[PDB]
Amino acid sequence: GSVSKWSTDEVSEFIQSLPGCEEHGKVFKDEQIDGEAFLLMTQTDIVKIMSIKEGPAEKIFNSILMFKAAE
Amino acid sequence: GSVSKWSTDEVSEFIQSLPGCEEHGKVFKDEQIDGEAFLLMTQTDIVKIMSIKEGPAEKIFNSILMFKAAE
Amino acid sequence: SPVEWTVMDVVEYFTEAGFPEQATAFQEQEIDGKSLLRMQRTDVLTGLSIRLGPALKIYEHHIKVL
Amino acid sequence: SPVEWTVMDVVEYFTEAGFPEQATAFQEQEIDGKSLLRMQRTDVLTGLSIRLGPALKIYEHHIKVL
Repeated sequence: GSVSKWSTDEVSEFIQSLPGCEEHGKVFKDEQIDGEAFLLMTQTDIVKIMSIKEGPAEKIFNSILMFKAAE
Repeated sequence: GSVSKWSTDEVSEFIQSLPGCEEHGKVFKDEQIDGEAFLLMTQTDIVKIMSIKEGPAEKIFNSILMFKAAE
Repeated sequence: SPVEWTVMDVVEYFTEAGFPEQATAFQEQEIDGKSLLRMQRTDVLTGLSIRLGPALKIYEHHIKVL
Repeated sequence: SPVEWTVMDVVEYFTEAGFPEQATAFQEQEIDGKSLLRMQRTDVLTGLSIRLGPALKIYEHHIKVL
């Protein structure tokens, strides 16, 4: 069930399940980052644009990389 | 919110959210793998004991490693 | 070609493409086709007052390939 | 020391530890304390007819440290 079809809520809920990322789902939801948009993001986007610390940003981007490899 | 306190259902639902692992949450639930037990597993356990293919097993174990590093 | 588009052409393109709320950003800043196509990724993501999800798609699936 | 435990001692230990359903496996195979403590991880996970979650905890948090 490819991430490209995930809703914004699914992306947010996934991020909240990562350790130390519970506080960060809300910004993804408010920015309307659905699965299609999620796959376009980089770690720099998460740190510099979304103002998320490097540690959680790395966990999110590592998930993005895994999701992209599965497309 | 540490994975060590996750229920069996939470572990199963997390696994189902990984790409290509939708079919594999059920065995984790039936084996009563809660968060505490999840952190004790290796990729060999997933491949050899649970009979899950290497690809999905690697995605699950990579999650276990991230969860353990956060404890 | 899109380099010849007027501001109204840019607004129409993004409305037709399913970004009607974001299209107003191009109207507000009077961004014509030539300026649109030169926009850098960071300009689209942070300089239009639009949500990041739409902005990512606008850049990667439209500006980059027009 | 646990190497001296009887089968009934093993069953009691795992009942008290919150593994009453799994304790029956040690009764069924007549596993005393000496045999319990020698059990290898794969033996616990695949040779007792118990669920994997409990089995992992039984090995890592009990057998390994008793």
